[PDB]
Amino acid sequence: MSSSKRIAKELSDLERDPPTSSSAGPVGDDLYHWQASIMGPADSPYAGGVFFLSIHFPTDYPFKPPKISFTTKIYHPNINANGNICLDILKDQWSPALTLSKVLLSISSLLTDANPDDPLVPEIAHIYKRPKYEATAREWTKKYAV
Amino acid sequence: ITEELHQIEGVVSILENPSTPDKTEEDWKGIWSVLKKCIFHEDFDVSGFEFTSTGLASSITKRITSSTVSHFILAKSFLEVFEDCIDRFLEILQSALTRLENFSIVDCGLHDGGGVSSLAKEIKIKLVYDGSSTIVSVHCIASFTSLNEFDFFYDNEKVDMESTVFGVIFNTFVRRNRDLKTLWDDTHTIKFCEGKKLRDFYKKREFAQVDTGSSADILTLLDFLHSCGVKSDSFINSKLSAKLARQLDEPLVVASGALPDWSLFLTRRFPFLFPFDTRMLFLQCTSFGYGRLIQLWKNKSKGDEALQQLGRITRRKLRISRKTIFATGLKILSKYGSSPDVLEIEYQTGLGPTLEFYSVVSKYFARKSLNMWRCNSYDDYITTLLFPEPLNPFSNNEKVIELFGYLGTFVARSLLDNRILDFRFSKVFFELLHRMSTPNVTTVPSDVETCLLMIELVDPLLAKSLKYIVANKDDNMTLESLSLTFTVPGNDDIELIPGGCNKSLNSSNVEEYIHGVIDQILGKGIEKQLKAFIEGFSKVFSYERMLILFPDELVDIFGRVEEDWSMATLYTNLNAEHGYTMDSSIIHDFISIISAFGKHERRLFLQFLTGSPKLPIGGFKSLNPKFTVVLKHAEDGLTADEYLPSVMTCANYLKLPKYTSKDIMRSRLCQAIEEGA
Repeated sequence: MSSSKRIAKELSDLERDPPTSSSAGPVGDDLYHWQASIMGPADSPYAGGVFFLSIHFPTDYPFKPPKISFTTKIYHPNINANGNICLDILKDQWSPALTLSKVLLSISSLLTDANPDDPLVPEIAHIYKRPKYEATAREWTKKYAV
Repeated sequence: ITEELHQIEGVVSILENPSTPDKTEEDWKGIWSVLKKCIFHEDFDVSGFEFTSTGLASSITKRITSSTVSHFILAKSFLEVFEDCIDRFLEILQSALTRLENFSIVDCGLHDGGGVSSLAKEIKIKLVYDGSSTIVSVHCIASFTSLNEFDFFYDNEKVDMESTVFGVIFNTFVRRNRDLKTLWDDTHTIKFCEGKKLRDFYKKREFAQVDTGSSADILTLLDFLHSCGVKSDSFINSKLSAKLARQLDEPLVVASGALPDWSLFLTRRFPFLFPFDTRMLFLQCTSFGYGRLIQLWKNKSKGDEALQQLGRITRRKLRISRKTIFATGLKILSKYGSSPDVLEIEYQTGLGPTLEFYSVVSKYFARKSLNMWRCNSYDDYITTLLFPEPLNPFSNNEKVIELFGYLGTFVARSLLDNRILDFRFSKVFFELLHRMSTPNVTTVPSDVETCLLMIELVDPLLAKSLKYIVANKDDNMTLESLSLTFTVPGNDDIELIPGGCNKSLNSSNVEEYIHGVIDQILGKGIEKQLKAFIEGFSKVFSYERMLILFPDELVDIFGRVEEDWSMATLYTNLNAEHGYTMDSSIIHDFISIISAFGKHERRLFLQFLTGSPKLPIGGFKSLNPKFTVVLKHAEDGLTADEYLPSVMTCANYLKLPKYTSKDIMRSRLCQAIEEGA
């Protein structure tokens, strides 16, 4: 029931109860590095996109939060080019009771309603604050997310 | 005045009466509140002498010394009420101690005082072999080894061979309350029948306890108040501090190791009563003593023939190669760790190479290849606060422990030889080092909350998760969801208790789990390393002498290095995008503003930016998020001049508005940083 078994139990949770749209899993035989395939909501401006995330768990996997990094480049005020995500959950609202099946859902909701008050790339926040939706999402979604 | 005199007797009775509840924190808060109500009247405070004449000091001293509640509970209960009147209550105690102070300046019988002339004041000594006689004008500093090449007895009292001439005669005369002026008058006649270090001038008097009379209650109250964790606003006793400064001002008594027991006991036991420089001078006088004390007083005097003939410290060359600098320096440090001589490091002159050595090895001890300190666990040097990691009971931990002992010897050798180091020790490291070397106190505080707040200065994420566990120790389903085993977080190879690798964590054994984690991080897990550090440190001079400092104050004496804030380094380690360019006028102005700052300005701005008092080792370049200035755009229909810059630092970001002028920008910066205090 250790940290490695914490990851194993998380994997079992994912296996027996797969998510409706945002699937994920480990990479190779190694248990630490993972892969996530989240899909933007159909009603969302990021609709129809498959995104790959490189998840790197820390040594004390249930205590310190995991590293979530975007590999599929996307255009969003709260997402940088290297995949770093500035979200409250991964920094201060973190509890060992927060499973990965919750953090991926948090990212799923973030991709719908952005966080302009706390932007990572400011100019996109400036644009967001009607054609902003299209010029922000559509072209990047078509040329990268598909 | 009856209402302000007789009611204090009733309060004293209430404190003395055991019928008063004093178990929970609420009851102690209530009694603190009623004490504050009594002591502080509607016109003026209780005067210093009135406080002890009614026994109130003892009345509360006994209740804070004979109650069975945790120190954390008492400290919280007190600071919940007295946080706004710390000095208003400190003035009373300081006045009472000033009135009841009776400790005596044990001087050499005036003789112009402890001035410049008090250096070579010689004394007459007539040696007689009692088993043969010579009369020699003996210097007050020469020891019975440096003078009498045969044990010694003065006034039928055995004399240690390592002591000086004065160290026995002066104590003999003082202990019987003889006259303090006849010493220069009486021709005292003695009856008798590797560079050694004359640091034994306190090793035989470590427990030199002397009673404080009626002031014991006041001293206990001061110690408890200081241990409550409040600032150092008014803990310094002006009378006592001045008296101690006067005592240290006399060089002849100190150079003979004849310090009065009250000074040693007060410094060791109550270190909050004296200014920092006074305590550092006390450490300088007591720790290395004669060889370096002669030159320490000579330096003050120059701002003499006897001093220059009897205080010559030779120097030993140390030559090391830059390839094997770390290892060779460590082995030479082991070989000459406690040699009293002055050691200068030479690369294969003067202060240059040795300062470079003391800097680079202090950098090296902070790397990850040695597995000495805990790491980020995700550029060999560690950036964050540096703190030991739990050992492996099975793995060969010989090299880690040996290196830790080397670290202790290195730190002591640096502190003795007035050198400057670069470490970023966590204050908790030294707090536990102190609690270990202090007698009759557990290295790990008994109370849980103190341990949690002690690890919160080490790994804030670890501490907040552990506090989540503790706060949710009564919801079993939550513990099942956590689903962890009895092994130390961050290293699954070590278990809390043997056979617990498969032991589930739930409400049944939550407390055992917390105790195991705490003992594995702070206590048993790092006990071997701390003890090795203490042994290496005390190889040169005892670590007990360093109890006169504080945890937070001797972090700085090791983290003292002139950082580089030159324009070139700032430029090469600055980023400007999302509105700004690297060669922008405002960016150049910002760099010019920053790089000309003083001492405290740098620290205040750095605390405002990152939250740390100072930047990690190596300068700005070591700030891994690579400090960046982002043009804070002007919105909301108002000019950027009125806008105040906001941190919003995710990693190293600084939202800098495009101010219309340089000086308005500097004014806004100076405004914002102060409210960032």
